[PDB]
Amino acid sequence: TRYRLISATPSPYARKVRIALAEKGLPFELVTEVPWDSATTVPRHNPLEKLPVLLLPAGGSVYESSYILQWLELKHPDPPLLPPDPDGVLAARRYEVLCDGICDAVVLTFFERQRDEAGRSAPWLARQRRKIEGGLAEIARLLGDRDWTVGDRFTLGDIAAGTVTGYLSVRFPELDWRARHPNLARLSDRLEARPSFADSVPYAQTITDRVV
Amino acid sequence: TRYRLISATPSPYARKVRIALAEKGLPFELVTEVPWDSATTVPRHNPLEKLPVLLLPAGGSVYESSYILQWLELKHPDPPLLPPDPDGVLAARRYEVLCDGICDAVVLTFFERQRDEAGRSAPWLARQRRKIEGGLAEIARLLGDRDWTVGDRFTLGDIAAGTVTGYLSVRFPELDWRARHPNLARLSDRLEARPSFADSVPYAQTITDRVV
Ligand SMILES: N[C@@H](CCC(=O)N[C@@H](CS(=O)(=O)O)C(=O)NCC(=O)O)C(=O)O
Ligand SMILES: N[C@@H](CCC(=O)N[C@@H](CS(=O)(=O)O)C(=O)NCC(=O)O)C(=O)O
Repeated sequence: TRYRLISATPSPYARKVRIALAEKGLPFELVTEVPWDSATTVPRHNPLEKLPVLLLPAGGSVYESSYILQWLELKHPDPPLLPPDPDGVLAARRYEVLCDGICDAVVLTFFERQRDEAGRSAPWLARQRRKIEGGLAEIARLLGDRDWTVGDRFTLGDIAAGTVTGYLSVRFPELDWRARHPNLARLSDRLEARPSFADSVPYAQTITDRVV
Repeated sequence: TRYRLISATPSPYARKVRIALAEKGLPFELVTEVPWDSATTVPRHNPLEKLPVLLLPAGGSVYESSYILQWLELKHPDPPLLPPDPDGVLAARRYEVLCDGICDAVVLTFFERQRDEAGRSAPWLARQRRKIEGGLAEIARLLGDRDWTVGDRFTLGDIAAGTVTGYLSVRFPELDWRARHPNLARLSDRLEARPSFADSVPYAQTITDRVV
């Protein structure tokens, strides 16, 4: 069994999936696209026209990163990325909710800042910034002084925490997350040494087409 | 056991939760707010500053509608809103992914249309519209000629399909979904007669504060 994954170089949503595939020992081909350019092939698979898209070997696709991760956990349960118990499942998923919500607000911010300056909405930017900073502070609070986000070993919660912090350094660089949250700095440094992370570090892509 | 739910009258995300609580026979108090006004209390509970927020009786909260639904399924498994088998779980969740993605694009459209006309982005509007119409067409395709979205009985898939269609009639009224997708029209008519739906129909709220 092998997969193909439509991905973009900065994409945190795709990074979660890339990390999960590697952690589960599932081979895959990375199919890099700019999903904001008219050349993207995402609409052929995802009615929502977003990546990541997991392309299945016998045909069809799975989209929406959190859903792809649930799909992978059911199809390939070993090694697990979630704890076996419901409380642990829910704890890991809460980190993922926060990661995703922060990332959504970062993307909305990025595209607001692509508008002509005169047309940028200060209240919309401020609204999204409260989500970014407040969501991040909550991830840091939940981690506290512990070695792992959930329990005693690597889980989805660590995928989420490491992904969002790595993404902020690319697409919300003004926020000194390492200084405000040294616990996240230390966790990030541990996680970024894992091969799954080291093979998926974000960088900024080039967007050519007009989006806004 | 009883809950309080911070909700807004049009909110499809909150509607899914309101339907689920009622279908599971879980009493709750509806706490209606406009989450776009400065009076909202959502930030006291959700770092992402969104509703729905499920307020727990002994303290704390759960946010993000899909996560709230997963939480409810674990805490209150009977009666179930998901099939017992993994294929059925994944099928129901795919409808929820589509519902949520359509709703996200509707909200972005609504707020773009609140901008001064000269500042509205035609390409951004067009991008979101492809998600709305294409996502809806996929829900209709998946339902096909069957009585229920998933298997032989009411599930989360029906919550998703009925919620998104009811919401489009309020916040994307130009789209004649009943005419293009008579299967969804018929399903909607069945679902809207259920007490859980009939007690949660969306209507437009008043937004006073500037959002964009
Ligand atoms: N909720 C989705 C979000 C995915 C998403 O927004 N992807 C972006 C790319 S990236 O920001 O991750 O770089 C996309 O394809 N956007 C295209 C669009 O929204 O039209 C998920 O979790 O997969
Ligand atoms: N993904 C969230 C979306 C929730 C959401 O966007 N809620 C809106 C209200 S509504 O559109 O449902 O009416 C909100 O609180 N928005 C406030 C904000 O984004 O600042 C979920 O599924 O709960």
